[PDB]
Amino acid sequence: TLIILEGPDCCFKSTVAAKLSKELKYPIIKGSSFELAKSGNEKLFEHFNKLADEDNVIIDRFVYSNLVYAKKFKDYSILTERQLRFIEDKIKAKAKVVYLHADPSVIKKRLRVRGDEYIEGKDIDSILELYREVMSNAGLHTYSWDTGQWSSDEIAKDIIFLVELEHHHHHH
Amino acid sequence: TLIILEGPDCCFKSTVAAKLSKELKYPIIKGSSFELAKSGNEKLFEHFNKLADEDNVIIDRFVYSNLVYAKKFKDYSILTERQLRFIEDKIKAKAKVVYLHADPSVIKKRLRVRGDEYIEGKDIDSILELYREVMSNAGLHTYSWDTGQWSSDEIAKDIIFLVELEHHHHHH
Repeated sequence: TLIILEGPDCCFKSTVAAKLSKELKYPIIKGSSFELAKSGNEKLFEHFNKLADEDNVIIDRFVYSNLVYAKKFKDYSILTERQLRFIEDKIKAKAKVVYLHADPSVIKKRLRVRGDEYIEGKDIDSILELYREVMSNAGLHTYSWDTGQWSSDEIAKDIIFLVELEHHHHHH
Repeated sequence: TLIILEGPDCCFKSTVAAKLSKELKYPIIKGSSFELAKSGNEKLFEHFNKLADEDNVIIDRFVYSNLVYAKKFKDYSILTERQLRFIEDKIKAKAKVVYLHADPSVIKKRLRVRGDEYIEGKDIDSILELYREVMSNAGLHTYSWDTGQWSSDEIAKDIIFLVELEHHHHHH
């Protein structure tokens, strides 16, 4: 199974990743490539394509993340709808898209707790509004957990159970 | 005296500001305006112009900061060279431009210590390379402190001494 993790900062994405790795015994890879997302759309698509072949691993931020942070940074490539559906097709059978989020208020609170200085104050709202926009236009099925209601542990357990239950799952 | 603080995160800018305020009895104002830096160049210029009138205060990030973060975020206005020199002219006599920075390696280390997930890994290099680029093209005189060599306390003392010494300072 190719577990994909998406969502904004301060949602324990890295923690949940660690737990899933230790448990499911899957390596961890960071999809998002600020460097490559600048160079060009081609080398960017190639990149995500290489990852689309891997399996039995966890990807911390994939195409969906790029389809979000691209609408924020200058000189930042984005995948075309055709390129997306292409990648989703190659992973449709081995993919578990995970979206970890939290309320805007909660995220700013965690951000303040961490000590940010550039902390906009509303840009988060947009990021969140943007994420659920991208997830809504996904070709694959998506799973989301509110990191404000469930702990990093309870979440990893849910996913762990699904993954091990895939043997009975037929993607059609 | 108008104290203007510029530089990247993780350089104790907010801490140096707190001390300067407690001592010099100057209120603190955050220059940068994400909201207004998006709206438009006009309302943005009107913003800094309004701040260029205040005195005996500390501004956490001002025009120089905008002249940096603008080359990074989409839909982000920037001040024109004429608009900058205009503002620098209005403050040339009452301004102390402070630049707090640190080595790229040190900043990433502090970033890691804080727990960032979007932490590029080289974008900082650009930000720093960009800042010293802007500071170099400044109309006012600038003062910079390496937050990697001097403590937040020693820095605030240096500035505090300068400010109180302005009575003897003639800007020409």
